[PDB]
Amino acid sequence: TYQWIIRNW
Amino acid sequence: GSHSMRYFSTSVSRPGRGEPRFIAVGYVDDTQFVRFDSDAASQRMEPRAPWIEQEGPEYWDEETGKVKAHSQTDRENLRIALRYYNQSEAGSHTLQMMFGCDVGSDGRFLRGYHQYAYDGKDYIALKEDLRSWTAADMAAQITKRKWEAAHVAEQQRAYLEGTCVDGLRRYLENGKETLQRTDPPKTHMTHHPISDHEATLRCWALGFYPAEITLTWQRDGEDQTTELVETRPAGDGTFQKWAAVVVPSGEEQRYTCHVQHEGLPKPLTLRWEP
Amino acid sequence: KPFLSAWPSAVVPRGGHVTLRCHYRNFMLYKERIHVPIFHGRLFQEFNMSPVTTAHAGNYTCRGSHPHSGWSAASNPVVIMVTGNHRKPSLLAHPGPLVKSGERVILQCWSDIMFEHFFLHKEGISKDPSRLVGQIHDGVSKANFSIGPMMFALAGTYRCYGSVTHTPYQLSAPSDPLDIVVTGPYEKPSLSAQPGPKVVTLSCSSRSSYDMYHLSREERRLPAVRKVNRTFQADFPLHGGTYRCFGSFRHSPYEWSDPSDPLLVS
Amino acid sequence: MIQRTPKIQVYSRHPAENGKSNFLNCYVSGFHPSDIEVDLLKNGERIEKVEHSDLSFSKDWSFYLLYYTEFTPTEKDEYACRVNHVTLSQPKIVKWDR
Ligand SMILES: *[C@@H]1O[C@H](CO)[C@@H](O)[C@H](O)[C@H]1NC(C)=O
Ligand SMILES: *[C@@H]1O[C@H](CO)[C@@H](O)[C@H](O)[C@H]1NC(C)=O
Repeated sequence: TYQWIIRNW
Repeated sequence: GSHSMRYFSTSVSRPGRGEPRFIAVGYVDDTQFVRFDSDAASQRMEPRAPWIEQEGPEYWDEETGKVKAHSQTDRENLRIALRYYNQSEAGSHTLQMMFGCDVGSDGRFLRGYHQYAYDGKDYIALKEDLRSWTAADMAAQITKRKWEAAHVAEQQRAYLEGTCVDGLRRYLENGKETLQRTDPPKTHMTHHPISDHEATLRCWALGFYPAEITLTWQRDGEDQTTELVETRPAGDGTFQKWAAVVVPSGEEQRYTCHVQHEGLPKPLTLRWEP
Repeated sequence: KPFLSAWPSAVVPRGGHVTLRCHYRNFMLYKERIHVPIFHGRLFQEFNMSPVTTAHAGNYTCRGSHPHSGWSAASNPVVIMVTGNHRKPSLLAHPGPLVKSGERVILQCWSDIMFEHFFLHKEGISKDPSRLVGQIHDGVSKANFSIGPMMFALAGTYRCYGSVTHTPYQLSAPSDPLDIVVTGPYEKPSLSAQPGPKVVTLSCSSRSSYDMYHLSREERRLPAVRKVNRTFQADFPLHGGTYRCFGSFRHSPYEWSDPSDPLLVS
Repeated sequence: MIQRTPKIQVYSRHPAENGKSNFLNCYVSGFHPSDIEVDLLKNGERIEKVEHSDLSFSKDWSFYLLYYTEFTPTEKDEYACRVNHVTLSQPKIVKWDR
């Protein structure tokens, strides 16, 4: 189950 | 026993050769089960193992939505990276990410990971406590400050403890005959002489799953640490490995190859004979 | 399929410069004269259009030499838009240029000049400009570009352009730029005044390590100082009004924290 | 920039027997960055229909790929793997050894 990756460096 | 789920993603800029390219793969243990590739026509998450193929359409819609979101995020992080490292827009760069979790034999959470690399080097990583970050250089110190100011470790912790472990357990049941299987190595030895006074004994292991294994050579008990090759995929879901040693002619009987693997009831002690 | 790209940008002022590069494995250029090589069949090898004129405006594909065949299939489409051919439109942000993360904003482009098409371009993005048909009302032509849901990728400096009916790729001079800023989700800082709000200096402090603070009245910019007690502060010297301030980090000038709580100077 | 040359291993899925259907594998690993050129050669000629796995990497962040194609070996047929990489000035050829 993929993770929500929303945070920019 | 213990198990793990990992998602690996690679972002590559290629100015003048293509739009930035994003590839993600999901693994359970040594067994790949999904991929998404930006340059491909589907533009969605695809099954790469038979046992995930019966997830319903809403699963694939949900997973495609998330990995496409990741694709956009990591392509902006390439741009940000140019600013942090004060690099020019003509170069090609690589941004890699890994996240996932381990469970023990009882299905309980053991470990979670959420890390990034830039140009083949550590960038930032979620610490074991799932509450703080390890920044590998001054650029990541910026990201670290941002992520602390956003309190984002909380979202990682909720995913790793909840969503990730829940999925791993579901897959272990879905692919039980394949994920919780245990294929023992088929073993043999080759012999080739190098010179008039030396010869090569190679101990072979083929057809085994999982990929973890120990090949060791002992000459009269003491391990003569030898040539080891990296464990390689056969392409069918099993792996292969060999270990070779150079031996004085007339001494092949003193040398024994030792094989340790979870598929073996008892470790194997192989001795060459013509 | 060859990959065609323009460098540094496909949106280029008249008199500027743009290079068409065609990456394959010598190449020829085409314009949407689909089978007619441009420049009477020139083999570009190393296309540096310079200075760019309005004749360079167009929708381009390339093919590269392929001896074991003798050319490749056509490349991807790159639309070169030449700017600076009409008076500039106006760009307006509704409700405003400060956009809460995840929310939406309308960027409205309008003009007394009667433009058939409007283009919206974020500065420094290689993406194709967004295009909308100009709608006519009360002596002006206008277009509402919807931007969002807001996130870092959508923040930055925007300009909009107009074009006329028979020269759709010949754009007007750019509107004055508009900075669109995404606020959140970083933790909001605290606003205070020295000696106080009735009168002055406004202090912005926070436990988070902002490198810059931005004071906005119902903007202004200053570098934070490490100060002490582990607090990053900045002091903005000033008829009063409603003030907020936002934290910001190095190399990210268009992404700010949640706003501080409002403070009223009277 | 860190840069890693690929390790190369050429081998068969199953023990090679002349006349028997099989798979020829080339496993490249430990390289960075990820762009790499891999060709399976038969008597110096590139074999068509070569497949490869999805790009992945290890804890060191170094990349690995498996290239494979169906093939029936014969005593007269010499197979090889040709690898090109930024870290290689000339393409590297590794022969299959039965
Ligand atoms: C440019 O040309 C291509 C095909 O030649 C077409 O599909 C495309 O819509 C044209 N315009 C733009 C703005 O890309
Ligand atoms: C564009 O959006 C504004 C909101 O700021 C609205 O008032 C206006 O009527 C819209 N334009 C049209 C043609 O509806």
